[PDB]
Amino acid sequence: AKSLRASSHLNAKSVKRRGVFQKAVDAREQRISDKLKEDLLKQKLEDLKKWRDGRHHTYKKAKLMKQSKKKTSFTRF
Amino acid sequence: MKYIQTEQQIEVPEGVTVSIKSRIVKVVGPRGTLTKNLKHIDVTFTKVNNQLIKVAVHNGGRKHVAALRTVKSLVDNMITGVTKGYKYKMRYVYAHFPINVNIVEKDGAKFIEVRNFLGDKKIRNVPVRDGVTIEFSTNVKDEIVLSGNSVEDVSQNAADLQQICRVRNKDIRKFLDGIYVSHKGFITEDL
Amino acid sequence: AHFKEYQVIGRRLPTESVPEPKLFRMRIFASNEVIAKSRYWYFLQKLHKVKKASGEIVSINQINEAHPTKVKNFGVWVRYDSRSGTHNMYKEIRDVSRVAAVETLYQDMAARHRARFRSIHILKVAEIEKTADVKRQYVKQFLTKDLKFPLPHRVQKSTKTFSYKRPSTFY
Amino acid sequence: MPRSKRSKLVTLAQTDKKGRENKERIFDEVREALDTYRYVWVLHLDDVRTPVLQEIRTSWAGSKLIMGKRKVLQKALGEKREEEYKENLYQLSKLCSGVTGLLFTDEDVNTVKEYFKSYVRSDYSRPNTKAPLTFTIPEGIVYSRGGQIPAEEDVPMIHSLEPTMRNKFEIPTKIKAGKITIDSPYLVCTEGEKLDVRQALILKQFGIAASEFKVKVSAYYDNDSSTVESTNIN
Amino acid sequence: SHRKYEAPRHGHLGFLPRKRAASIRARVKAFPKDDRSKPVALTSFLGYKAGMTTIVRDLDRPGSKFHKREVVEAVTVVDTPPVVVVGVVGYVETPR
Amino acid sequence: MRVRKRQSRRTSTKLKEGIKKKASAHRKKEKKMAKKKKDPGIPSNFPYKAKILEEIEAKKMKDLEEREL
Amino acid sequence: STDSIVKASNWRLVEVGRVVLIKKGQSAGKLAAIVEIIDQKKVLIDGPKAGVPRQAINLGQVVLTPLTFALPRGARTATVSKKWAAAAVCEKWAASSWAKKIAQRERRAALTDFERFQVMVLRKQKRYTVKKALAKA
Amino acid sequence: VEPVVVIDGKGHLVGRLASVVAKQLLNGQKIVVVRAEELNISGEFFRNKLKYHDFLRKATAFNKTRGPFHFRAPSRIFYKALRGMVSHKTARGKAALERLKVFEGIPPPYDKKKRVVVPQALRVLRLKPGRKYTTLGKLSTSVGWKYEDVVAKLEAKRKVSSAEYYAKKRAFTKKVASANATAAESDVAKQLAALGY
RNA sequence: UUUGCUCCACACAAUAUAGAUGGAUACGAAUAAGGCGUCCUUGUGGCGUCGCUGAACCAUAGCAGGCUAGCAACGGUGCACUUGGCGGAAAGGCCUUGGGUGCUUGCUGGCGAAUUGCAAUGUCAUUUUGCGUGGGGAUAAAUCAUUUGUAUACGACUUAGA
RNA sequence: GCAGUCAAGCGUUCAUAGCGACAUUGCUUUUUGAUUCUUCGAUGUCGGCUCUUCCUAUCAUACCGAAGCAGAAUUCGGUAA
RNA sequence: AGAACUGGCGAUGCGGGAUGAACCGAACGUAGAGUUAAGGUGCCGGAAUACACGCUCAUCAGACACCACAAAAGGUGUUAGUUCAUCUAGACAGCCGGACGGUGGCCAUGGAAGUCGGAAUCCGCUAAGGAGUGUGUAACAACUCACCGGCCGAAUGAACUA
RNA sequence: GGCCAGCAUCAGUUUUGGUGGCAGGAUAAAUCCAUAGGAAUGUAGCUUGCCUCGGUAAGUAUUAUAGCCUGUG
Repeated sequence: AKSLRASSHLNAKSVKRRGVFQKAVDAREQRISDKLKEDLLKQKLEDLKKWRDGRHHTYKKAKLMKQSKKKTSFTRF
Repeated sequence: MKYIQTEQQIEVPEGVTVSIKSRIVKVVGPRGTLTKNLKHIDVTFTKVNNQLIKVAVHNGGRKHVAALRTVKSLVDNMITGVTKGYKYKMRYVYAHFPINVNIVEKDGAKFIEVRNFLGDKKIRNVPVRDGVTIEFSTNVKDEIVLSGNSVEDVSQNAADLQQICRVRNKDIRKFLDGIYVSHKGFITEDL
Repeated sequence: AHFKEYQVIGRRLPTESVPEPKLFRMRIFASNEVIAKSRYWYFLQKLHKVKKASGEIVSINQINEAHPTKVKNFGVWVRYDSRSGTHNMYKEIRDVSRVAAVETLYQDMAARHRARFRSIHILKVAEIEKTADVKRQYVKQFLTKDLKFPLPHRVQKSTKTFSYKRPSTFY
Repeated sequence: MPRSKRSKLVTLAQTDKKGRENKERIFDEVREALDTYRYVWVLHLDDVRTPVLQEIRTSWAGSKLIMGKRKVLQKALGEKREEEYKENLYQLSKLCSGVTGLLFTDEDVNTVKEYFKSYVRSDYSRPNTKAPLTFTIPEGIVYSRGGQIPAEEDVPMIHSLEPTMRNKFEIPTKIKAGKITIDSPYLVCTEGEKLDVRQALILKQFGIAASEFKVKVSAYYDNDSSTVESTNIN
Repeated sequence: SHRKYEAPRHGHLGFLPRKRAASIRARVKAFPKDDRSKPVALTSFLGYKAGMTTIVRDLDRPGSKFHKREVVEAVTVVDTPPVVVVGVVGYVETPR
Repeated sequence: MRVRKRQSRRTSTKLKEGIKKKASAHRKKEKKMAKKKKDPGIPSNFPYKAKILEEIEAKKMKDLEEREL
Repeated sequence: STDSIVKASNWRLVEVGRVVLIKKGQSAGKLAAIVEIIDQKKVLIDGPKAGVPRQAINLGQVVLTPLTFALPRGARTATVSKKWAAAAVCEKWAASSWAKKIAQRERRAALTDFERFQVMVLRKQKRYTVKKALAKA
Repeated sequence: VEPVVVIDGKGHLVGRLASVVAKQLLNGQKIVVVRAEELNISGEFFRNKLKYHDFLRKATAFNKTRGPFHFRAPSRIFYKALRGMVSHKTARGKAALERLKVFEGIPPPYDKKKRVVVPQALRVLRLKPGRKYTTLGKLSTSVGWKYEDVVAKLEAKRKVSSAEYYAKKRAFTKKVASANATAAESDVAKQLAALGY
């Protein structure tokens, strides 16, 4: 009966989202974030056991001069 | 025939100050302030007086003069809302399942929450429009009062309750349940 | 075209049984003499059985406005044959000259009742001497005391394809 | 007239518009009565029930009471001296002040003035007047008289009247087993209240005729004496 | 002449063209909607599909017919050693 | 939503010339069928009605004054 | 302290005594007083001090100017010219910056080559003066 | 007269602007149209959305990848309106179209360049008051174009920067106006006044 | 790689025009409304003024712009530097600090110009590549063949090998 | 369908010379759901297997409106491919 | 469909109608210049986004032929008209009031009082008020209109045509 | 003497401007002037009510401290 795109069932889903489901998502995420912090701490703890530049400037200037010299510019003529 | 000039008169009371620049109308008075954007109507205002304002259309058709009286009446409803204030009273009635209508703060906002409508386990949430006050009369059982400076907001939110409790797939000659506007009035009563 | 008003005066060709026949005059609005004289002959055909070959034109004379710079309320009387019968009409035309009023009415018939210059019969045009005698509100709306109206939303005709300012619809 | 216009709703009833000739007839009857009778009082009967008017009209036979448009009566008597009908009569058309009746008569002025001083009948407390009482509709099943005869003496108000009680009268009514019912007593008006329309429509609905009616008579024109005496019995 | 007996299409027209994927590592064409209130997390990961095996699961699905009953499930084992960060890329939001 | 097909306004040559044939046929049949006034009209909103009425009523004498010697 | 404020657009009005500017035709650039209103699009104008014959003209042919003078409805050319004189309409017009821009364009269009050279050198002199005035305070 | 004419798209009618620009391009003139998302069409919004969906029905039935291509961005809607006004299947038509650049928003370098308007295509001077009209950005968003919020954000930023620029320029023209008025009565100023300057 | 490659200072060959020849000269918004200036009580405020087109504004004089002498100001402007800040939509531009050297038609002088023979675009940009001209910086990969089988009709794909 | 009828209108000059929408009446197998359980020359070869798409004049599913629609079900209608 | 005539095509290009046996234009050697026809002048496309008077907004306008069909009508779209009617003895729209008396007329029946029905359908009193226009009641009650009247103040209604 | 051109004075065809002199007509109608009447979209004045402070409402009055219409010349 009621389709996937059904407004009624989607609205029941949306009411349900904000309850137990988003709670469980956010709590799960907090736990995984703490595990990541543990992981980085362990790794740093084993660690203690021991323009942009001239390249990009010439690159861009050449590219723009080639586009102006072959008449192939999106932005200028 | 194009009327050379057709006019309507918006009479401002003693306590009200209205500001109209580029067809954006601000109306300020004792009960607060209202603003409406009238930039879709090609209409011309004029302060003939501190107590009267003339709204006029030059060289207008039959459809264009139909919008003068609308504009005048909209500004008039603003003025009455900012002085008298609009007060819609709704009465909810039921046969077997008592409707439970409460006001709840869901997520920093304000909601009318209708429950048990014909025994529905569904909870019906009607957002409260800004500037509309939802009050529950105690002197009369099962009645909601909506009040605000804007007739548009109050009437729309009242109609939103009216429609959120529409009876579906039942004979509405026998199933009389719902939330009905009983009385449309003014907050004051009498001035 | 741009109209002129003529009088066209004619009569039947004289006979042994009748010298000096009656002279008949019509005031005729037309672009030029030739159209006006043909117009005369058509109407004289319809009014009574006078053939163009049986009569002549005794005169044709352009009629000008006595005061071609005084705005008058004109009451114009028209019959026509569009599009499915025949009709009477009466149009008020606030205007300066009879020929301009007639040209305005011909444009109005072409615009609304979709009728050509050959389908329109001007029966009588009269300067309403008294403003109380005007009957149409679209003309009676310009007769009011101390009349003023703006011309809102002025559109400025531009001789240039491009403009360097956003245009203004002021005064 | 150009389109999108309100459609005139007509029905198939018998009686027809009267027209100009009825006003002409009233005009001429007033004229002939002026020529015939002597005393012409102007009577103010602004809101008068027809049985009252017919009883007043039949509490004498040898006289005549004429009503109609106020403007046509002021016309018949005449607006001013330049258009009046009898010497010093325009002082009467200046005294036609609403629903006006003309009482042509030959009865002595004392008789008429005492009769119109002392005639009274009860009416409904018509709106826009001081309220002559205060009735509170009791709580419970509302009956036809709203308690003015006891509950066992009155019959319940028709259930079909409840939409009017709830919408046109603004009385908070319920239907409990087919009987109109208010949960709490409802007062309609207080003594001394300047009645609104809905108060006076509620009072008429319960048949509350606590108020009274009497004819407000202003000046009368004495025909032969050709003068008007400003009697005023409000 | 209309189709005599109506039958649904063989196949899916939204999985076309059925060509060889341009790379062995499938692209991620959409990442979960960023919520700045939460702490920083990675939205995906990389592993290698090792194979499949069989699981008995003590199913706690209330309202089901297998509620409080062991159910045998097939599962896929993805070998996932830790991945190591080596770079950042910043994306600007442009009208193209 | 799903806008349907819009009929073409591009007339065909065949249709157009067929319409010409139909219209000619209709003219000829109308002539064949055709082979088998109550208003002097002085308008009721013209302002000078009474003046022109009186003028032309004065001109009804000539149709009977002169004809006999 | 608290009054209603409504921004009224101050439209030029087509009124008896409004003076117009005929932008095209045989009367180009000449003033003319509106004498009577014919209809929404056409009026009767009169410009006797500038050489404009009394005529009925479309409102799209003329430009309303801010200047208005008292003038009875339907005034013949004699009283139009008299009231034009008495109200100093030409003076009020020529004082307006609109007439100054028009006169400036007519003066520039008549410059010969020598005067254009003189304009160049004078503008360079005023440039030296102004740029000295700048960078100074 | 300019080498490149950067036309502000806002408030212009699609067909009339397209015709003006097409005749400009065919005449050898280089045109850039910016702010293609505030460009206007006559008729209510639903009517033009319906006309676009009518266009959007068209597709080669046997292989939809070679049918009409329904480009959604307002620059491309304007470009389609313009390409129908040029014999684009020729070398002359192709050459003329390549004198045209159309953008949403105002990207560099044209944000620092003067923008013009075409009055004979401006909705204000053309379309009678009270008649409904369609803004092209709304239409494009409604039928698929998915960068309206981006362009709105960047246009708000560009307006902030340009407002700063205009404040500075108005301060400087206040200074220059004071200077020219202080020299407005000298002998050379009166001489220039005699010559209409 | 007779040092191939790249980035910096000159001399010319080849030059190239979907069409240079004073300057694409930057608010936003409204259009039945606004711009600008000023004031306060900083507003949908007051006052003034403006449009009615860019027919504007800036530039603009010199052998296609030479060589020189002064006056007056300390302004404008060019170039190569340098100071700081801003610009990520396609930023590749905008603004700013300081000195250095020119120019200055803001004003007044001195000399040259011819013969291109009465016109012939009468060539005045950069557009780049390059044989070279003398100073810097840089020191890889890909394919085939072999191999793999997460792929495969063949190409292709995915691996491995100093 | 035929034959009538009425007449909104039309013609008009005469509304009876004539046309003429809608509405309606006679004809069709017996008024008490029995029969009428009841067949009567297609000068025609198109039709199924697989498979795709389109139409909407919608059978279903979605949402609506009107009904003695209590509920359940149904009927009629709308948007909808 | 038959007759009689006259034109067009056959044998014939060219301009126009986007296209083309039947349409509009057009005296076919090779060219030059001018002017035109029919058709046009936003762009495609040579040529006015000319001037001017109106009308039209179409949730798939029209650009088109028309004593052509679907076509006779339907529409609280808009415009111009025609005829008739009402109107300072107060018009249209609103509220407010009266809306009566014989009488609950006769018959019917469980009831039927203007309003389930069948037939009468009159009189009085009137400014006006049906032996009742509809909602209503078991019947009544009440409300309502049609009809008058009070307040307001000046134009309005109806049928038709384009 | 070959190729390509510029200018001038002409001839033929033609296109587009500037300007002059006449003729006609209601011997243009008009505008303008003079005059005789007249009215309202009534000017001054006058009367009166209302007052927000000299303005305001309706009467009166035919040029007056504005004008207009018509006829004739």
